[PDB]
Formats: sequence, C-alpha cells, structure tokens
Amino acid sequence: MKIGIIGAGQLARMLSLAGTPLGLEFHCLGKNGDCAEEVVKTVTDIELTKVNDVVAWAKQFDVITFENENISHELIKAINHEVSVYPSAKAIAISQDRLLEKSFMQDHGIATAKFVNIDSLAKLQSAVDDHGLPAILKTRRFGYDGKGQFVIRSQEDITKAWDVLKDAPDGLIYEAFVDFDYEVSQICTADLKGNIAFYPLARNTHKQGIIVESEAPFENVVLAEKAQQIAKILVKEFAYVGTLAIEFFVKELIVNEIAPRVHNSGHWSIDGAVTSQFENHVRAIAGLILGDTTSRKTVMLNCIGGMPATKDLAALDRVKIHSYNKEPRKGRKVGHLNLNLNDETDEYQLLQVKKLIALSEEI
Amino acid sequence: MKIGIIGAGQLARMLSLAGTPLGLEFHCLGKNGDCAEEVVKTVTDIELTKVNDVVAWAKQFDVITFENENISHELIKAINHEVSVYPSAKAIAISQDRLLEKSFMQDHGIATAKFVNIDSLAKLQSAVDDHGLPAILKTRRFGYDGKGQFVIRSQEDITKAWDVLKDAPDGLIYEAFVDFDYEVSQICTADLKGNIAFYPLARNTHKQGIIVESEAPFENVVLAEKAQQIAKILVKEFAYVGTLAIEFFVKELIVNEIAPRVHNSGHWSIDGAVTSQFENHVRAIAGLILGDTTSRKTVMLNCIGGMPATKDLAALDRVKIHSYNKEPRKGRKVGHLNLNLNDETDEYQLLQVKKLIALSEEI
Ligand SMILES: Nc1ncnc2c1ncn2[C@@H]1O[C@H](COP(=O)(O)OP(=O)(O)NP(=O)(O)O)[C@@H](O)[C@H]1O
Ligand SMILES: Nc1ncnc2c1ncn2[C@@H]1O[C@H](COP(=O)(O)OP(=O)(O)NP(=O)(O)O)[C@@H](O)[C@H]1O
Ligand code: NA
Ligand code: NA
Ligand code: NA
Ligand code: NA
Repeated sequence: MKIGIIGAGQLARMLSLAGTPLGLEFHCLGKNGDCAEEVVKTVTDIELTKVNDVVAWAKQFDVITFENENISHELIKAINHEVSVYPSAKAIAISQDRLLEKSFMQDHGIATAKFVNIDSLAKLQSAVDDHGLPAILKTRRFGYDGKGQFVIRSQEDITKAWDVLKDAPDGLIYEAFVDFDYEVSQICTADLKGNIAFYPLARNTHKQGIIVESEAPFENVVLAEKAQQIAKILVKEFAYVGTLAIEFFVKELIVNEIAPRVHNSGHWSIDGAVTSQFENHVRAIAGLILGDTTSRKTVMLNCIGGMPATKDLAALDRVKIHSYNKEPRKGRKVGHLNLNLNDETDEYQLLQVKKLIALSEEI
Repeated sequence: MKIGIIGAGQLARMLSLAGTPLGLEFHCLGKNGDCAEEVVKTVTDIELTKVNDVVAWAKQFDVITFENENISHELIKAINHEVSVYPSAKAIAISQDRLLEKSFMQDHGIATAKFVNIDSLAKLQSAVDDHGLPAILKTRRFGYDGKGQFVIRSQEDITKAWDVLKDAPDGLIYEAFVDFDYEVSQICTADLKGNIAFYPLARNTHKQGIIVESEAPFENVVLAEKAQQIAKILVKEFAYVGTLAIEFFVKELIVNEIAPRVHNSGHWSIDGAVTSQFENHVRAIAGLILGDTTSRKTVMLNCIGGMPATKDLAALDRVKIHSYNKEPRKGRKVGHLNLNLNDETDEYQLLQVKKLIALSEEI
C-alpha cells in the first residue's frame, strides 16, 4: 500500500518513520530540501494551484493525507473524488477558518471564547462594546503561532488593529481574550469505521504563541470525560478518519481550536504510548485496526529556533532525541525531546535538558 | 554528520530508522531495490571488488559501518585508512572465519565446541576418532542459517561430508555437535571510549538453523555475569566500537559464535528497551554517549519466508509490527513482530500471533 502525503515537513517525516515499519510506502508532495525527503520513497514538487497535476500525482497512491489544514479544501474535494483523502474536506473547511470553527462549536453547545465576525471598524467597535477588552483581532484564514493578529488592550488599539488587518483576504474575527488557568489538549485517532482510540489529556505550555512543553498524562478524570465527548461529536459530524487534535482552555473546558491532524501536543506519544499519534494516523488511513494507546508519564520539550548540540543531549542518556534535521531560524520548530518521568534521575536529567534548551532557543 | 553503511538490507534499514531522529544522515552501498532505500538519503551500487571506488564513495561520509561481517577485511582496512570504520577490521577478520573465531576463544580460556581445522579426509577421520559423533563439517567462511555444512552422524557420512565440502574456498572446520539445554545471546554496545552498555540476556529458539523466537530479559544473574565478562574481553581485544552480539549454548556458558553488528536476537530491544541495539550502534559510531538500556519483558517472533497480512496483525493491537518490505522467498527474513509481555491479554495476543505466523511461515 502506498500513502501520499501533501507536505514534506516534520509531521510528514514522523508519519513515515512511524508507518514504514508497518510495511507502508510513503510519497510526499513538497520540495527536495524538505525534511521528510530522506525518510520517504519519493518527493514531488508540484504547485498546489495546478489542480489536475496534483490529482494526477495523487492517483499513483492508495490513500492521501496532509500535514497542513490550510490547504485548499476544493483541492482536497477534487482529489478525494478520485482517491480517498483522510481526513475529510469538511474537517479541513471548518478547522481552517476561525469563524467556521467557533460557529461549529457554538452550534453544538460547546464553549468557546466569545467571538464576532468583523467586516468593518464599526463592527469591531461594537464587538468591543459588547464583549470587552482585552481581546484579539485575528484573521480567519492566516496565521501560525500567534502571528498575523493584533491584541486589543485599549480603545486606541482598536483603529490600529483594524488598520493593520482590514485587508486580510477572507476576513477577520474578534475573540475575547480568555483568562485561563492552564491549557490542555485531547488527541485521538478515529479508524475507518469511526472507532476512536483516545490518548490521555496533555497539559501544554505556550510561550510567545508557540508550544514549548507538553506533559502527559494530565490526570483529571472529569475534564478527560468532557474532552472525549467533544472529540466524539467532532469525529461523527466530520465523518472523521485519522488523528485529530483539540486544544482547550481550562478555567470548565473551553475549546480554543482544533487541528485535523497529528499535532505538536502529541509528540510525547512517540516515547510515551504503546502506539504513537503518528503510527495511529497511518493505521487509521490505511484501513487498519488502531494500536493500543496505553501511556506512561512523559514530558515533551520543543526546540524552537535552535537545538542543543547532539553530543550534549546524548549525555543525558534517558532523553529521547527528535531532531527534524531542519534549518535553524528564529521561531522555527526544529526538533523536540521526550523524556519518560519515573524517578529522581529523570527529574535531574529534565533540569539539565531544560538548561540546554534555554541556551539554544531562539523565539 | 553523515554515516555510510555497507549494505542496504533490513539491518541497514533499522539503523537508519533508529538513527535518523538523532539528526544523522544515512547513505548505503547496495542496490535500488534493497529494503533500506526508502529510509536512507542515498543508495549507491558499487561492486565491492572495485576497492578504490568503494573508498572514494566512503570518503563522502564521516564514519562507516557495515551490516555483514562476511565482507573483505582488506577492503575495510583500505577504507579505514581514509575514513573511520566501526567496528574494527580485527573483529571482522576473527568473526568471519570459524577457525579464527574458535581459536580466539580457546586462546583466552573461553569455552567452545571442540573444533579441528580440516585440510584432508584423514584429518576429518582423526577429528571424528578424537572428539566423536555427531559432529558438523562446516566451511570456515561460507554459510548462513545452517546452510553450507554437513552433519556427520555415522562413519559413512564422513566421506560424504568431505566429498561435498572439500573444495570450499578458504577451508573447513570440524565441530563437535553440542547437546545444549537452551541458547542465549549477549548483545552490548561499546562507545568510542570503550564504555559498554549491556542488554539483558535473550533466550533464543532456532528452528532448522534460523532464529524464530527471542525472549528478553532472560533472568539468570550468574550466566549474565559470565556473558558480560566475555563481552568485555572481546571489546577490549578488538578495540571494539559499536553493537556486538555473542551467541551461547547453555548446558556452563559455551560460546557458539559472535557477530560484530546488530543481530536478530536483539530486535526485541526496538520495543523493549529505552534505547535499542540500533540506536546505540548509531550513537557508538557517531562518537556520542550511549542511551540507557533499561528493559522490559518482550518477545520477538521472526517472519521467515512469508509474513501474516498486516490487517490480521493490526487486529492484535499490542503487537509491534516490523515488516522489512522485502520479497517473500522460502527461508528469507522478511520481518519480525515484538510484543511486551505484562498481563494475560498479552499472552492471549501472543498465541494469536504465533498461529498467524504458523500459517504464513515458509522455511
Ligand atoms: N482568545 C485567546 N485568548 C487567550 N489565548 C489565546 C487566544 N487565542 C489564542 N491564544 C493562545 O495563542 C496560541 C496560538 O494560537 P494560534 O495563533 O492559532 O497558533 P497555532 O498555529 O494554532 N499554534 P498551536 O495552538 O500551538 O497549535 C494558542 O495556543 C493559545 O495558547
Ligand atoms: N556445533 C553445533 N552444535 C549444535 N548446534 C549448532 C552448532 N553450530 C551451530 N549450531 C546451531 O545452528 C545455528 C546456525 O548457525 P550458523 O550456520 O552459523 O547460522 P548463522 O548465520 O550464524 N545464524 P544465527 O546463529 O541465528 O546468527 C546456530 O545458531 C546454532 O543454534
Ligand atoms: Na527519500
Ligand atoms: Na483550527
Ligand atoms: Na531513499
Ligand atoms: Na561469527
């Protein structure tokens, strides 16, 4: 069986690392210098606007998936008509647009930040009059890791926010700034028949808009049950197949956003679960029964901008190293480290690895 | 850092799977259709007799290793003079020749099967007169998985054995047939400074000359200590860097043979140890500190000749699947399965997977 992946970044790289021992063959749509290249059968560079060419490429394979939900949902529809794409175009369409994503939650009685679609300065003023400050003016369709938005803290920030973002193609959304206690995510995988394998909750820490640490299992039986029920609603309404990620605020579970894919907050599962989020995404789309997800306490630390020297990491002999072999650039995800946490030696190694990261990080 | 591997088979494939997340780049010497191709940066097909060409290829990389010790030890010397090869030419030279291997053990007071170098029919007759029957006439330099030899059970089998094998290039050895209770192997990894990371003993079952099952940890504190001391002698005398495998008969530890490489009897460590034999071979040759080897009860089952359907394997959701994506051929190693053994559900899945294997196996 051949699996085509749109994208050749680190998520594609790890899908192939996880899925290759199952005997599956991986092919990417992306560039020669992208980090999945060395671990997949082929990489083919086709502009995603050239729809018939992309569809022609896809038809070489038995099933298609993707690593970035910001892709054209029409392109996915076009492909899916010829060869199965997982997960669904509906999941992509709703998750990639902040207004559609939040409206979906509201339509099913699921809590989110208060939000308003913004089509004018007057509408934004009204949204601020109604739901208060601080708030964020975000684009509906652009943006990664806190970028492409404007935090509104005062009445003067309003016109400034509008003036910066007003011309964003495909529009804008006001979100009330949620004052959360902490953040958690629910990652799960739905197989071809809609059976869901759940991971425990992970507690995630963001720094400057980017995830820097993820801890699992986060043990709270009540929140976990609420999280799982929301996941089930999503899987059913999207007819979802694959790994799905839902990020929450806790303060009451409040949905932050969803990602129809393997997600950074699940990277711990490579070394902390019997079957990782990556192996299970692959098994899901391949029409296979999912792997057991029994998990053990693990911490995941992100390497942003830079990464400690491998020789320094290797000296901490229980740390599991996940370098993506990417180019260091301020703010860029270049790798992560996982560590199982059982005893005091693990705590000691964790301190040493955090120190190493503090010296290599560039956000 | 770039690592060159001579060979593109499943051992090379798994070295790259283990070592790629460390941020290392892998290149093989072998063919396009070989099973490591899809997980390494490049594969280059050069006949190993063309020494200057092989050396020219090797010089593109920072360190060289190999998956098959039957390679020309002179070729390794030639390469090593220009770029570091691990492990050593001495380890290759002794392990690849049954007479040299057994003579080494005898020279250091380490037990083996009684053995005699055979250069004539009369010498074989004398070896049988001295050390008895049953015995095996083996080549010194050829043979895999019980092939290329002749078991001598009677006095008529003697001339038959001689007539079959007498012209083997590089000679023959008589070995007394050891009547063992069971077999175990000691796998360990020595870093660049000679520090050794030990795995627990594994209990191995052979069927028709091929390994079919490996169980670890095999708990016997006395045998383990003897095994580790023998490993230390080998690492020191060979100035060994890398993963090393020693196979024993138990009946008293008696050395059977050694392999200067990752070995089938250590495949369990992919899913049963904090750091696998593959990741540690890579860390050793890369000049890195070795990973922790804390282990949990695991069984490894070999898929020979054929492999059960992936959909049938996936249904047993705790089994870890390791398909090499190779072509089924009677007697050929095409994959393995690992299973952690904790509770009764694991025992149940193990029975089901053994049944699946019995129906797919072709030895
Ligand atoms: N309304 C809000 N109130 C408070 N914090 C928020 C709000 N919206 C977003 N954030 C935080 O900002 C982070 C970045 O969101 P976003 O700009 O969508 O980045 P992203 O690409 O989705 N990265 P990630 O959330 O880690 O997958 C979120 O994970 C939250 O921690
Ligand atoms: N003298 C002996 N007496 C009894 N059994 C033996 C003897 N020599 C070899 N064997 C058995 O035959 C097997 C095959 O040995 P060999 O022909 O060298 O295959 P191999 O390629 O080294 N495969 P492996 O030992 O699994 O790495 C050994 O693993 C032993 O179980
Ligand atoms: Na490739
Ligand atoms: Na989203
Ligand atoms: Na390749
Ligand atoms: Na040997």
